[PDB]
Amino acid sequence: TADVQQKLAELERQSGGRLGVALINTADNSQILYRADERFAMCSTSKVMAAAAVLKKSESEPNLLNQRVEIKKSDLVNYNPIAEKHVNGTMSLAELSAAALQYSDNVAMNKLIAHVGGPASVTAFARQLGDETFRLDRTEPTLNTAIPGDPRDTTSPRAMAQTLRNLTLGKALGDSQRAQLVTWMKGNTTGAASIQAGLPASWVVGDKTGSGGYGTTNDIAVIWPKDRAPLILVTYFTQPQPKAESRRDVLASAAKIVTDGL
Ligand SMILES: [Cl-]
Repeated sequence: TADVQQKLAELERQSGGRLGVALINTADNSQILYRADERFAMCSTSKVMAAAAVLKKSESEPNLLNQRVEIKKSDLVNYNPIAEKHVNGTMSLAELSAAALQYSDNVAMNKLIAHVGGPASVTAFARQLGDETFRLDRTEPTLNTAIPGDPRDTTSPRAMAQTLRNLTLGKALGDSQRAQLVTWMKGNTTGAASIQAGLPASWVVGDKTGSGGYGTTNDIAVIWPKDRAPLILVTYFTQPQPKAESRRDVLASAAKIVTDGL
């Protein structure tokens, strides 16, 4: 509706930043879009693509998720909540995937990136899926700079919604792999203040947040409303000031606006 568009515009104005929304409603194959073709820095929302690349690789290397990866002091970056516990030991690729997806661990992301061949390989995987918008240019932590006008490490809300739909509800991944992705995302610990905060308590959510420079605050989610077909929602947000603070509440408000009435 022009109603929903007006509400999103007013939220954006009040926030002072730039808001991007894409909702796919699988009940009726409809969408709600707001700046959905503009680019936004993905920040840690890109961890979904990296984990999915490893899951895809595992379809042809069935013991891949059990492969051990050394964690060293030299691997530590800016945010290592899980990896810091494993320094001087190994983690499996499954553990790294879970740590990336559920704790936003940046070492874990770097190991997933490295495993599959680097940012250009993650990007090539996206292309193979039919996502011609996504670009992963850098590793952690530099992929979070989120400078306005910089296309590095960006995607659009429309592209990311379509890709997340494919990964979680479609056929990008084999059934075992898809189920594993969904279970990981449903176990996320970082998203309660973001999309989830704008949805009824009873709804089931798998999500991946991101945050970075310029107050960039993101979330991408698969949502199972009570007795309804699932939704896919991307809410990307970024601000004019380099040191702007996080605005998870804007994501919650956008989620509430676009799901009101469902
Ligand atoms: Cl509620």
